[PDB]
Amino acid sequence: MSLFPGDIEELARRIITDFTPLGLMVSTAESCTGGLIAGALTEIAGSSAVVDRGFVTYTNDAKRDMLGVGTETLTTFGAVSRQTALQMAHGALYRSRANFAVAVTGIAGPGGGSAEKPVGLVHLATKARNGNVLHHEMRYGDIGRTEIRLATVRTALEMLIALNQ
Amino acid sequence: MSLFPGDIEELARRIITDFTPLGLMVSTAESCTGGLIAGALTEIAGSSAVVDRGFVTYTNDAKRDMLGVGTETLTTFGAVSRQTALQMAHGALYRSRANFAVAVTGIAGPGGGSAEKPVGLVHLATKARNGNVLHHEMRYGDIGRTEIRLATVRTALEMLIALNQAG
Ligand SMILES: [Cl-]
Ligand SMILES: [Cl-]
Repeated sequence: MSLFPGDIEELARRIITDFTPLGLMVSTAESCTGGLIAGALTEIAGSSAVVDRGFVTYTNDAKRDMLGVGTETLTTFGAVSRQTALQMAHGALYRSRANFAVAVTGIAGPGGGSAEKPVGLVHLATKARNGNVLHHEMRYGDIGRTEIRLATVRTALEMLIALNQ
Repeated sequence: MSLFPGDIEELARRIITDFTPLGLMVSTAESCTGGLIAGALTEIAGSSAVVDRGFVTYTNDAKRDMLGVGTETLTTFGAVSRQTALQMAHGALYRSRANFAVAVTGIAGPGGGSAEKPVGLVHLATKARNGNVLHHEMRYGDIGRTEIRLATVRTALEMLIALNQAG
């Protein structure tokens, strides 16, 4: 039984396989994927060596409380912004024992879209203790709630791999 | 598009459907399922009304920091125990705005099994603000890592429903 599609499962595999000999651990912070990024990473046998913790923070209160996202960041730029994603990744990294953190915030739909922030808009950020930061703004389109969530999982994993090189 | 087994999706849908008019929210604390319980609940449109937050406490450090599980519970009873499950549920509840928390700690395998704590052993606990707690020890068997994880998600969702019925 494999829950995730093969690209996601392979990317998760590569991360566990790569990170273990390097002694590297990961933390996740999720606000649209609902735990699926941690879920995908932990599908892999041996993932206990690598996965530290995950923060599932749909609510803006949870983003502030669990990850230290600023109240004014949220009120000025919204939950779904570059600024929020960066602060989420910073919080997930420093509030964990991980070497790398990836954070995502987006609109999976069907609800919650607008001209300015459409369904499928997702901001992703990854940060390393060495200081390296990567951010991408993705606009997946109105392609379905599960579809956007899985698209986001794949991008998050790709970013962890990239960060590591 | 489906991601989880139909019956798991049905259970998640029941929780979102029931809890919304009741104004109730849930938090999850996950070791062995790695976020799939929150994942399953948030497959449902409208789940944002109900799902407050989730803790994936894959390590013992995480159980301690995020949930306040005691070092004393962990070295005496183990990460996989009724006691750890109860403390996780309590921690997830009172470190959130939820009405109910569900916590799971188990051995998905393939590794880590022993006679006393075999692969497929999972402790689940749900707690409500009024103090009501439910706990189940499951022994799903050595049936595969994804299989045990999904079996755990199912039971976790069943228990949230039961805990609500009892309130
Ligand atoms: Cl493992
Ligand atoms: Cl929703």
